[PDB]
Amino acid sequence: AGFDKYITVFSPEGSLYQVEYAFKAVTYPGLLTVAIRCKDAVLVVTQHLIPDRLMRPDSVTALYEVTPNIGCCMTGRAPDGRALVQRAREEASDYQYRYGVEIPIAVLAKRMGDKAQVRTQQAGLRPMGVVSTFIGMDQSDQDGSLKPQIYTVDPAGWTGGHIACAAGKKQVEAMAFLEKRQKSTELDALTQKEAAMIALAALQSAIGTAVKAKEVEVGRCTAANPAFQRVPNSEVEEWLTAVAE
Amino acid sequence: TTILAVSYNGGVVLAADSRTSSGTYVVNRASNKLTKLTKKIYCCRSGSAADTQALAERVSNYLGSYQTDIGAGVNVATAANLFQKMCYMNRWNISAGIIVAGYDPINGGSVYSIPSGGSCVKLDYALGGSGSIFLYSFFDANYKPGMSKSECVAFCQRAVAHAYSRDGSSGGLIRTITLDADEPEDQTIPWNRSPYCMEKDPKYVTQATQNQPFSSSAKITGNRMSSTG
Repeated sequence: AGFDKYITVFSPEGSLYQVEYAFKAVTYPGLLTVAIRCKDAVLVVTQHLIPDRLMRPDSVTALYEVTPNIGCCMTGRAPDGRALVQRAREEASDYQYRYGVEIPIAVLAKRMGDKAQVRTQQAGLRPMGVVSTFIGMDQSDQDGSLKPQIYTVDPAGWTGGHIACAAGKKQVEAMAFLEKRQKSTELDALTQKEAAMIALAALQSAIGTAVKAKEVEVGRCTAANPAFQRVPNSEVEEWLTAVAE
Repeated sequence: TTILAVSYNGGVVLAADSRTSSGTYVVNRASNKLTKLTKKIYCCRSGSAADTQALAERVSNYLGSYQTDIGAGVNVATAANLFQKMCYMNRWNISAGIIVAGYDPINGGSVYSIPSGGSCVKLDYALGGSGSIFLYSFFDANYKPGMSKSECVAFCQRAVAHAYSRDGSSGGLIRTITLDADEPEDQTIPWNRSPYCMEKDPKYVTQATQNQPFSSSAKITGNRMSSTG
């Protein structure tokens, strides 16, 4: 009754200290990611900064492919998220082998949240100190069209969709900027270029350094091309120049 | 069942018949025995339909995850090894003959044969199924290595037609797929447009003289096709 915060047991206030501490491991590395969705595509931008000039910049990345049509971004303890990515991939593969169809993004997010909740109820397991952001396209009924989808999974196992979201260091400022921009325009009616400009502007305003192209990596899913792929640096450069006006 | 795969300079051509038969009745006459493993790798299946379908689905699931894990493409040798292992561990419980053919940027076009025993042989061309027994001497006489893509497709279709013209367990549509560095291209030609069949062959038009009319001579003068004559 003295510790009550080293293992997954309730505090007298009805809170889990080991899960709140895993939320601080997300913002500990100092990295930030912003995910947005336009009328026909979904983009995610993650800080990719390499202070060590002897480090191969293209070896380390926070963007992962879960399935050809579902991409992921991990924010927090870098190895931990990697582990979750593996789990996600397995949760895809088994699903593909069980039902014969590719796993929906919402179902994958729900199952990943179920996996996280287990580590918050079993004593010996440590929660993964990362926030997972899955982006993809969802096949709609009664019309057959695809719609962009963002789903975040917390270390507590909380799963939720988003029109736009931010995660990491100074995520509150990015969310405030996105909410302020949302009061005027309608994000679900914008184009890919406008959504990318808004996301990069929010990322810059959260940190206030006017990032370059080598300092960020962007992943993308589109309705025309449902596959998840990373935006080339030239398009990111032109987006940044468009933002700089 | 007639399946085959032939390698040309660019890639491979996979050809198959379309007939699933329960001994002597045609359960399916529009089967698709060219099963996709990856984008550029396919397999021709002969034998038990359920066993081959399960094997192909399991191998395709294994290969799809492997691409995501390594972040690159898969060589044809990897798929051949997967089938060889899975067929060798189950050789006593399944009836399957597999041809694994495809294109990879490293080794170009590759063709592998995995017979019922469970071995794996890398070949320029491979044949399989009940109708393959009719094609070996067809390949020894009429097949020349080094054909073009269109020539290879035409030869594969002609070989499949010749195979199911004589095999009762084979027939129906002819399905071909070409796998190379370009986009894979499929083709399905029907029986009424097949490159060969004995019904249209002019040398089998004249019927054998079996129903002799009652005659006063030993001279053979054709079949009796009328009551009066």
